[PDB]
Amino acid sequence: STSVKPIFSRDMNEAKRRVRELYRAWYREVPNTVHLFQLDISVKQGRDKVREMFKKNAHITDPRVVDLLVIKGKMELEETIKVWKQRTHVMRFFHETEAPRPKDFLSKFYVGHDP
Amino acid sequence: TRDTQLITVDEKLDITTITGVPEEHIKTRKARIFVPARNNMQSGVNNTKKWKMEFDTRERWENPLMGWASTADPLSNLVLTFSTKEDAVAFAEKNGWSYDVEERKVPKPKSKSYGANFSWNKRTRVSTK
Amino acid sequence: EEMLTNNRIWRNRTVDIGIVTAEDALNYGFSGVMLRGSGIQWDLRKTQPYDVYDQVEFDVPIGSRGDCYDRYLCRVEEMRQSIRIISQCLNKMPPGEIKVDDAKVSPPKRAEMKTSMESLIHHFKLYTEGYQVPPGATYTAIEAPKGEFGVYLVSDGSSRPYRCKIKAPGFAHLAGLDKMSKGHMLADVVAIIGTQDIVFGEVDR
Amino acid sequence: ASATRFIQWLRNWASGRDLQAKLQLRYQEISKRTQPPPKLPVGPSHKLSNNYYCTRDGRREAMPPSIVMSSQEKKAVSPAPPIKRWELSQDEPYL
Amino acid sequence: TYKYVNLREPSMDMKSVTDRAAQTLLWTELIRGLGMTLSYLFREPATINYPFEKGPLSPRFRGEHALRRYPSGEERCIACKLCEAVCPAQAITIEAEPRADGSRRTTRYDIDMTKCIYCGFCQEACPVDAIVEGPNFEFSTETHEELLYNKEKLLNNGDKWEAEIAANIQADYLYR
Amino acid sequence: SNLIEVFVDGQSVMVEPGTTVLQACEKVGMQIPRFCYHERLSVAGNCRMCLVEIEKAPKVVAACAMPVMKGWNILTNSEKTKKAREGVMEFLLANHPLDCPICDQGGECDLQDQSMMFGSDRSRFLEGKRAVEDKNIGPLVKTIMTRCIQCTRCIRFASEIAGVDDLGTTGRGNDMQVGTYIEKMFMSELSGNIIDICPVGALTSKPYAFTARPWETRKTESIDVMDAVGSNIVVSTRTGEVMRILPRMHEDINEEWISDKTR
Amino acid sequence: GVRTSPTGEKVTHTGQVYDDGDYRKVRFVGRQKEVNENFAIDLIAEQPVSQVGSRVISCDGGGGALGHPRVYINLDKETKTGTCGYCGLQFRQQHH
Amino acid sequence: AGLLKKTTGLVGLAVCETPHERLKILYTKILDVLGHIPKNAAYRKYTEQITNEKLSMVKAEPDVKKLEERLQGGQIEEVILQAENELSLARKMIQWKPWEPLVEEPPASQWKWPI
Amino acid sequence: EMVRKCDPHIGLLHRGTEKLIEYKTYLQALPYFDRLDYVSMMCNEQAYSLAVEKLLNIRPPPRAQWIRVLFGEITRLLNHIMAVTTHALDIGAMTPFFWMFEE
Amino acid sequence: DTRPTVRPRNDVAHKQLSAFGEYVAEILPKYVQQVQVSCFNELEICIHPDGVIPVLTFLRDHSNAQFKSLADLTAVDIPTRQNRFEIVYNLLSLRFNSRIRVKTYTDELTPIESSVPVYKAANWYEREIWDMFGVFFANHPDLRRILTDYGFEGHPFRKDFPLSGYVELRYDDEVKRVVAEPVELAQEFRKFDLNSPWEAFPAYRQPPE
Ligand SMILES: CCCCCCCCCCCCCCCCCC(=O)OC[C@H](COP(=O)([O-])OCC[N+](C)(C)C)OC(=O)CCCCCCCCCCCCCCCCC
Ligand SMILES: CCCCCCCCCCCCCCCCCC(=O)OC[C@H](COP(=O)(O)OCCN)OC(=O)CCCCCCCCCCCCCCCCC
Ligand code: SF4
Ligand code: SF4
Ligand code: SF4
Ligand code: SF4
Ligand code: FES
Ligand SMILES: [K+]
Ligand SMILES: [Zn+2]
Repeated sequence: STSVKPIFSRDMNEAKRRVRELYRAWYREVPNTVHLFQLDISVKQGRDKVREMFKKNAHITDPRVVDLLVIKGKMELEETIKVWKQRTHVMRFFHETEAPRPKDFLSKFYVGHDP
Repeated sequence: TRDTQLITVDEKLDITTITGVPEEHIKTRKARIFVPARNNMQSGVNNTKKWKMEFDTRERWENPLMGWASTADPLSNLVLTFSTKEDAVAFAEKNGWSYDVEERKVPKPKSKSYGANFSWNKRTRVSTK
Repeated sequence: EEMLTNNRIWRNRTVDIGIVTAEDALNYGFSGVMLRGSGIQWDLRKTQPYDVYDQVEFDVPIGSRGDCYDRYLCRVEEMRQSIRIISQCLNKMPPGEIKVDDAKVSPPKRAEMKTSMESLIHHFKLYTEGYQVPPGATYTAIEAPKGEFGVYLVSDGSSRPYRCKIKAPGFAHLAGLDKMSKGHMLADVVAIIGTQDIVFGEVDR
Repeated sequence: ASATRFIQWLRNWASGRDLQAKLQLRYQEISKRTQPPPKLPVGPSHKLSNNYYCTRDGRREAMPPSIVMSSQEKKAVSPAPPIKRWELSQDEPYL
Repeated sequence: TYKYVNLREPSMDMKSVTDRAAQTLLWTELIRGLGMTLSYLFREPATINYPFEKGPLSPRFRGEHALRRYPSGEERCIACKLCEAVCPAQAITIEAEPRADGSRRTTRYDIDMTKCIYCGFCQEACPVDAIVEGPNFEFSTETHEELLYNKEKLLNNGDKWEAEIAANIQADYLYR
Repeated sequence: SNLIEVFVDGQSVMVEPGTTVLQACEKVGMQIPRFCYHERLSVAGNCRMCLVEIEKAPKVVAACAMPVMKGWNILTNSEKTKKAREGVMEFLLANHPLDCPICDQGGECDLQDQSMMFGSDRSRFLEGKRAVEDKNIGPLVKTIMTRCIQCTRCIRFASEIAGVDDLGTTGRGNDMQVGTYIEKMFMSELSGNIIDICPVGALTSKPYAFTARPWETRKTESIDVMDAVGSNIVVSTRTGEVMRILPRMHEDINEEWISDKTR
Repeated sequence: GVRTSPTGEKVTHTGQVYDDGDYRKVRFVGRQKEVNENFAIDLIAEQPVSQVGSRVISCDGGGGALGHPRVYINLDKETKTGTCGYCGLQFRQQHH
Repeated sequence: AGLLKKTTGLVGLAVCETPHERLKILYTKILDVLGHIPKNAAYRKYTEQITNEKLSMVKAEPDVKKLEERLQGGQIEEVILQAENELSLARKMIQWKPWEPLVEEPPASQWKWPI
Repeated sequence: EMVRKCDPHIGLLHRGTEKLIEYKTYLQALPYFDRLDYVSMMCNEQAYSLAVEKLLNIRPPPRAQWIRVLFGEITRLLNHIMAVTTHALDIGAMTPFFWMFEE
Repeated sequence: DTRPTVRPRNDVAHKQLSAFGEYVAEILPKYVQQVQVSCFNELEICIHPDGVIPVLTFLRDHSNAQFKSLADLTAVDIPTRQNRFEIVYNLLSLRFNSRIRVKTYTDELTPIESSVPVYKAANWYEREIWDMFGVFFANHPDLRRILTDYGFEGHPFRKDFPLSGYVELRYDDEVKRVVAEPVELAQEFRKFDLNSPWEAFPAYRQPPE
């Protein structure tokens, strides 16, 4: 009970090192991604998007969940560096065609029934 | 015995960030853990033996072209079968779903007696057979 | 064969192209002509017969070089053996019904469905609910034209399958395209793809 | 089948076969597209007596797997006898 | 039983070596390949003159769907929904209500011909021979919407092809 | 203390005296087939679909009516038991009409299901079938009595639950007919419940007639607000439309009944 | 029978028609509304009632196995005619 | 002894010039490695049994073709390869120690089907 | 033009057959199997049917088993004609494709 | 075995497989948890996840097993289990003309050792298991999606993943590329409740709860 087999990191301190290593790889890659794919975004927008993705999981405290997130993040990086992804796949992080949905109670009330 | 060099993780299991489900369908849904009611048109009880987990119903509108029922809810047809209540609650907790649990409703044992149909002085006597 | 077998241009494109050793073929999960081309004597129609394959006579072609030319000869010779079996199936065809006479599995004949109460009930249930299959998991394979095709079918006791894993023989063959292409040119990989007999309906499922 | 005798000779010679014997285009040797009606037979279970379903109920004879071992000088064995070696074909051993 | 396909040892007598030398230098086995394609040039082609000629079909052919009537003109379909339950693609949508005369009939019978896999399971499951797959296969359209058949379109198909549909069922119903 | 040991397929179960063979089999998860026995109605014992063998006894006993005796071994899957269910199901389907496509019960019919699980798979009945005239009993309950299997559930319900002695059996033998004899309307606040207890499509809902099949409806478990009792219901929906209201069992509020207004 | 609504649109045998203000009528502009002109409710009503001498009659829809499942119709009631639930043909007992 | 075969028929499986001498080496090496496994391990008892049976046949049949019919393992070159695999397996069973008791029982209902 | 590495990327025809089968009855799932190896249709059906029959503990009648073998070997002709002639088509030999596709 | 419609039993193979099942459990007691043989003569060995490499190596190399072919490798998702995933290995022995099934278990977070060292065929089967179920295989030469689209989020073959997914693709003329948007269905998939409320197979009746 509570004794589990690890993936890569035996504790959060070790896991956070892999998070920082992954962040440095993504940070150095955005200039190349915005160049090869000929994206109409800036290097600042891309690096802001990377930061947005990392802060989205800043509340994790289980090292194994962090290990999978780094594993999944490295697969994403490998797909982008080798240009397995297309321009359509790299722009799906920006949701350019999705109309902004309401956030406040009143706006959600007027348009439909969803919470 | 299990020479694998295990570690310790003293936090509740949570896989919401690695299951790929959009945030809209984690924090806004309401799972319902229940044993399905027997279909009252039939006497069979083989569909009342496992716990199910279904989600809250959402809007269905008519397709303008054909009148078909349309949906925007990706979890509208999702039904999960579980062997026990505790297993169902465990699965909901680790996926970050808020759930309502309804305790199984079992028929109470009943005292049947064919002889009571012909009682001497009680109202259980039947007027027709 | 007049166009291909003894043609020297065809032999140049296929002889010693995509050689696979008998030991590597087994470990990489190959089946069918991919094993028989390397000299392995295996065919499920003879080792694990199904239906009435043990009541027919045919020869299993075997390669010697393990290359694309021996696998082409094996496939052309298997076409000849299929004609040999078809001759025996045309003469040994017996009389009788063509589906199991158990109306909880096979639907009744339409004439009986419109005259019998039990036949209409079973026709109704077999086309709305289907037949329940007892719980259990099986792996069943046949010698399909492209190799060993099987399904790992899991049943939970209901009328709908719980799990249906499909073993496409081309999935393992295509996985070996990287080993068999070592030391070859671009035009040879075009030949190796065709020798593996790949269809991506089964590889991708 | 409408080829003149000369063209039949030319095409037979150029291929080395007697093509006319085995033409790949079909002719009046095919079946008639209208056929007499059939009268198909019935199965072994079409009986009026001695035909109870519990005596031929295949699905109900299946059983759960039999547990051989569970964690809840004997001789060595193999999964089955070793496979007998195939025999070279006598119809045509070498192609 | 097995056979070898490429296990043969060539002869080494001087006449066999010279025969192979002549094949290498004079392209004899390539000239032989030319002779096989020359033969085909003088055979009758297998092409048919479509649309003036049609490829042969059989009474079991599974083509466009149609809803049939009884000889009196009453619809055969009685809204049982067996076709809807067995349709692998869920291409059939049905609604029903008691008709003005109290008959069990449909108010909606739609087949999405772009979901359908033309498998014939619906006509197998119909207990009244109402929904059938007809012999028509030349019904391509210039727009997607034209392939979403409703009940009116299916009854029109049945009334159009009934003469042929009835004769095909007459030719194959004893096999069913 | 007072419990008596009985065996089901050899497995021991402790039951109270007066427990029936059918109830003893329930305690081990075995449901005996039935068409006339309802746990909330009086025992009738006239469909014979619950006949089961008792080890070391030559005659099969009615499970719904026979009390268990100490030491009995109930063979719920023996050859003798299985041949009894096939014989009875054969008799039930002999005169039953081939109405399944046009019958509202199809897909949720006990006669259909128990015929698949316990009856044979083909017919050897070569005669003509019986046909009975329908009997109007109001605007809520549709009556097609050719499908009746003379189970008397409606008769017992109307008399014991509803308190209305208007349904009975007129006739004798194969001509016995369930109905009101006179032209009468079975009008009551509990009348709609005879649709649920009728195992066959002889009694069906008139508002619901032909609109849906059971397998395509979604079952939403909700509450009723027509009165203050709070009956637990099931709301059947089909492609975003409410199709019917069914009872949902709650032993402490409504059991498996609802009022006609709630339905 | 086929009848036209006041705006001119034809009414189908199911009683479906678009109201005068429904925007969905735009789909029929430059095209036509497909309607089957052989209303089955009218055609079945044109068939004569069959007189029989027995209290019970059977209908398979005609054509044998090409019809519908054989059902048996009770003709004891004199006020109304027994109707086949599958094909709508009516039967009446001769002189009750 | 018999004439030497020209081919084994299997691609990549070279003919063996001295099938008997090579087999006696491999089986003897296997029985030496099995001496390091505890005497009661079923792998040792079974593997020594079958190895001795094959070793006796190799010593009691000088003809290769007749030896193949006794070993029932295909070509004699296939039998050598299987000896090499068995030897490699035994060297690895020592490290794994499968004869030790079960590492850990499964949860209560891990192998319960249906659920 | 020397090939240093082959990295097949598949899934451009991944349709979720195995997940869709879980929502079908055993009969409804059969037409999925004609569409896996769509050159060996009746062989894919047989493998599925042998598996369900094995779990059903039933046996197809003798005449059905001969039809299945007969059409199992006609199907092998269909597949091998497709395999050999397209293999030859990709290598530059196009004439055999047309001769055998009339068969 | 004279009944036309019933499948005949082969009790010779049933004994042989049962005998060999004990044989494996005796040689690998450290890992073998349960052995069973089905009524259609398929042997299953249920092992601890730690025994993937020892068990498969023994079954491939032992002179009395020689399971040289990995027929297939797949996962089954059972949400009600503490370890919801069930890794299934189907092996074939050409020498003995036999088949065996090896089964283990894992959950969302526990790795399972990669069997590429034992069977080169497992390279893509483990990629498919990871891609379609999210089960991580340790020491895999290269683990990544094989079937799903690039950037696809989630694991389709999990029982809690919806049939139609969460996103769908179209072409948008404003951005001149294919975009991904939340899924909306013109016709919702129609859920059918097909289960019969009457028990079908008494032989498999589970003990009452
Ligand atoms: C007695 C005195 C002593 C001296 C007497 C000498 C007399 C004989 C003189 C020698 C004859 C040489 C003939 C030419 C040989 C050249 C070809 C060759 O090299 O063969 C080997 C080559 C290669 O053969 P290879 O692939 O088997 O390899 C040969 C070498 N080894 C085996 C060691 C690898 O053959 C070819 O050239 C293939 C031809 C390509 C395909 C072309 C399509 C075929 C077209 C056929 C129709 C041709 C019509 C031509 C007529 C046109 C009219 C305008
Ligand atoms: C007879 C036909 C005359 C007309 C042919 C004109 C074309 C000439 C070009 C083709 C070459 C044929 C001429 C060579 C001699 C052939 C006759 C011959 O060799 O004698 C027959 C005799 C029987 O052969 P056998 O005993 O079965 O086995 C061979 C064992 N040495 O074989 C022998 O045993 C004798 C020794 C055989 C070895 C001699 C070397 C032959 C190879 C040298 C190259 C020949 C070609 C050179 C010219 C190339 C240009 C075409
Ligand atoms: S042919 Fe098949 S897919 Fe098409 S509507 Fe009929 S049952 Fe559905
Ligand atoms: S077409 Fe046939 S199967 Fe479909 S609903 Fe109508 S009667 Fe039933
Ligand atoms: S009551 Fe049941 S068996 Fe009888 S016709 Fe209706 S659905 Fe069929
Ligand atoms: S009408 Fe229904 S409930 Fe009443 S006796 Fe007949 S079958 Fe039973
Ligand atoms: S349920 Fe016992 S006789 Fe009817
Ligand atoms: K009812
Ligand atoms: Zn009728």
